[PDB]
Amino acid sequence: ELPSPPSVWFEAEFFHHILHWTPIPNQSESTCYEVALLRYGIESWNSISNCSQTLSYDLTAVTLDLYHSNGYRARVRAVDGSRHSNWTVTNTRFSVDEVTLTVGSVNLEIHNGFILGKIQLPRPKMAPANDTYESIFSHFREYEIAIRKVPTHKKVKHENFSLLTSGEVGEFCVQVKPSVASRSNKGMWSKEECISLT
Amino acid sequence: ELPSPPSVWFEAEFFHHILHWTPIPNQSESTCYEVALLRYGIESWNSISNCSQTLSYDLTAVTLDLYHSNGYRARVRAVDGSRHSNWTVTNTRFSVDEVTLTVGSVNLEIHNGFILGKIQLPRPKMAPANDTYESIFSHFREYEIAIRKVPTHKKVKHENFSLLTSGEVGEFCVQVKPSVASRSNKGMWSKEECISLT
Amino acid sequence: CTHFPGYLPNMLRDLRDAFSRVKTFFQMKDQLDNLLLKESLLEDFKGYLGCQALSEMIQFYLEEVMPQAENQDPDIKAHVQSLGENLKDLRLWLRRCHRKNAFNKLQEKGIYKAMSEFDIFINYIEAYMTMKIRN
Amino acid sequence: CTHFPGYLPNMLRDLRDAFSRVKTFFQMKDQLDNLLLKESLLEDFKGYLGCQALSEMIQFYLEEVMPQAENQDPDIKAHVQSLGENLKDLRLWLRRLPCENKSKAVEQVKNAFNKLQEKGIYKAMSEFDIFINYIEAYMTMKIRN
Amino acid sequence: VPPPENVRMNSVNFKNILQWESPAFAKGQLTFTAQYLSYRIFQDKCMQTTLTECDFSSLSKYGDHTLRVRAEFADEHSDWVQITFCPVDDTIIGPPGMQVEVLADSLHMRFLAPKIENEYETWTMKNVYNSWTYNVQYWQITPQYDFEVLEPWTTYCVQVRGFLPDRNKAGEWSEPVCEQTTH
Amino acid sequence: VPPPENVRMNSVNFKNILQWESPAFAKGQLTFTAQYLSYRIFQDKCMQTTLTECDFSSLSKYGDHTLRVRAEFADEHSDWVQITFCPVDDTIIGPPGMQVEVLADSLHMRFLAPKIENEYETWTMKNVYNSWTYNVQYWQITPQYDFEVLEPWTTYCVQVRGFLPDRNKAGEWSEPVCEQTTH
Repeated sequence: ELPSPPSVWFEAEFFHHILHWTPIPNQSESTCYEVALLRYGIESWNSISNCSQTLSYDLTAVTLDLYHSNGYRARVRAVDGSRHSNWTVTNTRFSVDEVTLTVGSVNLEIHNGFILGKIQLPRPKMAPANDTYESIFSHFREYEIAIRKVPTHKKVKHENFSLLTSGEVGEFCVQVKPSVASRSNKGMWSKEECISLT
Repeated sequence: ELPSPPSVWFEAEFFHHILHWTPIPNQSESTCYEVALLRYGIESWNSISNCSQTLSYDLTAVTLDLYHSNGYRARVRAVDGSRHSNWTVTNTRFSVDEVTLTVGSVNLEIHNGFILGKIQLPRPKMAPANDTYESIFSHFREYEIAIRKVPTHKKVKHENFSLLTSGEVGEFCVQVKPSVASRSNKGMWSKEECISLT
Repeated sequence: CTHFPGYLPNMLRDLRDAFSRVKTFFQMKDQLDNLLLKESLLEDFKGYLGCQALSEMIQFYLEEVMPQAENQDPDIKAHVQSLGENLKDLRLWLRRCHRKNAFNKLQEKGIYKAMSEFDIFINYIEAYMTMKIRN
Repeated sequence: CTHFPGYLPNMLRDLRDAFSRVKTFFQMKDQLDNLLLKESLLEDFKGYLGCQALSEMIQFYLEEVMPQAENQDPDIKAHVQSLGENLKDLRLWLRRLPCENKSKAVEQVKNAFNKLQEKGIYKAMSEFDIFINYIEAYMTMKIRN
Repeated sequence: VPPPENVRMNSVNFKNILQWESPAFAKGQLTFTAQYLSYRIFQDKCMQTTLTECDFSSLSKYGDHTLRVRAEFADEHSDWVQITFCPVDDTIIGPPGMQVEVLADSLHMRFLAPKIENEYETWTMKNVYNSWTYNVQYWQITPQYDFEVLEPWTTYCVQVRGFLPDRNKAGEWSEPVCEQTTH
Repeated sequence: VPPPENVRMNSVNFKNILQWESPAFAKGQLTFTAQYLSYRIFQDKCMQTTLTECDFSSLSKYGDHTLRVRAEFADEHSDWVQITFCPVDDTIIGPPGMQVEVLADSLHMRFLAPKIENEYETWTMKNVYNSWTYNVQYWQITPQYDFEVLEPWTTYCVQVRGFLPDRNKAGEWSEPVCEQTTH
């Protein structure tokens, strides 16, 4: 017989449901891997390919409805030609709270009486563009801003912030990691920002 | 000591709250009776007279609020000058459910094609004239009609009725007894009327 | 409801006139003239949630007071039991009128599922609280 | 409420994050992907009789399932105890909002009776007629509208 | 312990009397109870009557009543037949009466209802059912709003019944009351 | 059965560690319990520990918990002191921290909140408290929304405490956090 997949896990970023999996031990040159998706509310999985040679295959295109839907079930299944191993699947429904969330962009600006920054909320193109992350988490959202000099932290529920550098000078860099006040979802460190006040 | 009053009970027709009590047996020419009243919500009685010598006394003027008010409770104590007996009280609190109902007037008339009857609804002058038999019993009123020849009954919801005598001849007298279908107050046969269709 | 207001007046008539049978006894012995007049029924408990205090009132009478006061004087007890029944008939006329099993189908696995769908329960307490708050 | 709307974010964050500790085990053991998600919560329970049910569901969470799931596997039991705790902490800040706004008079209704136990037995059954007149009082409101 | 059976309960105008034909066999006579769904207590409401048909007219007329019953020997319990009632719906309607005219040249019938056998007060079935409306149907006719007033010598003649608008139901007909036709 | 007494529990910023001063006498050593108001069970937090100082930080933030307890011999129970906690409002406010400036020409203090001892994640008290607002009160000054912005050589200098805007309350003061005056 052939070994089952070593590890099969869900990497669901904001509307980037990129599945990742561990290969079968001692995979052949004839070895291939399946990629699958399933959404909760559906009684059985959905398929992505007869062969993925890659360890992974994005199911986002079918999983575009991941964020709103009741949940998801996904899998990967290595195969070696005629003889096939069994699948390894995610026991736990794939939701946004499993999905490491992220924002769209951040910025830093200096004004006459204060500094300002106005961040962007992830809205992936592949996602159906009428609905964006900014739109689903309407009332509760909360994200930490870290500001450090090039060579300090606060928790915020707003895309925009100002800081002590408002009337100041110096080199300071920022990161934002999102969350939802309702949900403890494990955000992902979003795109960096840094600005000179000098 | 002197005997307390034997029994204190109410004969209250529509808007005639005449308190009644039996007098002490073998009352002296010096005999007198106190009269008292109480309304629920008050912790202690109110007085009406140091002496009432008569067997009975109208409290209507203070009891005008009987219908909206939860009720009333009254009592008597006998007195013979300085020396006074203990009180006798109304065992059953006097509420709206005690008031014997009746109507204001009835009539008999003959038309070209039918008989009719058209009642009037009592409102006494002493009553606060905004309220009348029509006003408290807002939704329900129901009264039996008796029609008899000089030497026959049905239950109706409405102040006006016509009857088999619509095309008939004869001498007929009418009584009306009101009630409230939602209530058990003991109506009384209201004022008589009589007309000959012969 | 099931054309229920055609019955209401007669039911109230049955409650008043049934109560009248024991009134002469309890009203005659309740001599301490306490003035609790149950003011709150219409002036309170209105809107929506307060109402259920009256359903609790019904159950209060039927269980709390009926079988204790029934033995409070034992010789004449049908007069109070028939009154409790005559209000229970109205409670039953509330259940039908204006005022889980599929889980219990699988006991052995619902124990897991009920404690794995708790995050979605949170998401929904959030969802319908966000309705219950605006309006 | 008692600044309940000031706390609304923290209570749900803590319930979801408290749930997260046992989620791996519970979602791992409920592998048959059954689609019972207690959906009716948002889609239903409107009206006085219906609205309280969602709360009954709350009581199911705090009481029915939490303290059984705590011992169903004992090694991780703080994680389910935290589920009972995190639903009592929300219910208690609820009712204190027509979905749960309560009324305290209904206890003046009963205790003032129990004040004189031997005699309140009588008075509660001497004030019955006024009880009739108030049940009728809101009957003629609930009928007109 | 041969139990009584073949229950027939006749609720015409709320006289809720049952009949089971209590058996006179050796094990079929000894004590039995008719417990009810009291508001809460669930008490007993008749002792042993050689006739199984204890009256239960006391039961209320608008709710529902469980008829939990048992039968037993001193050392053995017999079978029972729990018919749940809801006398308002689960009942028969009596045959109407009438107030009747004697005039040949024009007949009339004032209609009259069955009366409940209430020991304490007096009631008429019309009182209980709020939308009551008689139906007279004979050689179809339907009564006027309340009463009937006013051919060849035909012996096909009146019968009258109760009727209900939405719970279309019929009491036994008042068929015996034939009418006198005339020249 | 001389019971333990003089409990003093400092829950400043929700660090709920208790101490009941368990008695070391001959009849004061034997088993004791620290029951809590569990969701349903109403279970014991922990088994008899000769040292009374059992932690109770485990209690949730926003609700309340009774601390019903006992101590006992094989045949007798020693008395106990059931203090119910409601840590959000039944607590002390820890002393906030701060990041402080050294520049002579302008002082600064950025306020930082106290932290709950959450083993699993990293938290700030502001999640629990909604109206948080630092107060610096020393020889009065008062902080801006999060941090304070904007002297002769005076040794009277900053002190800071936790504060809540509407339940105005004070943490331990940061009297230690002195400020640098300058020419």
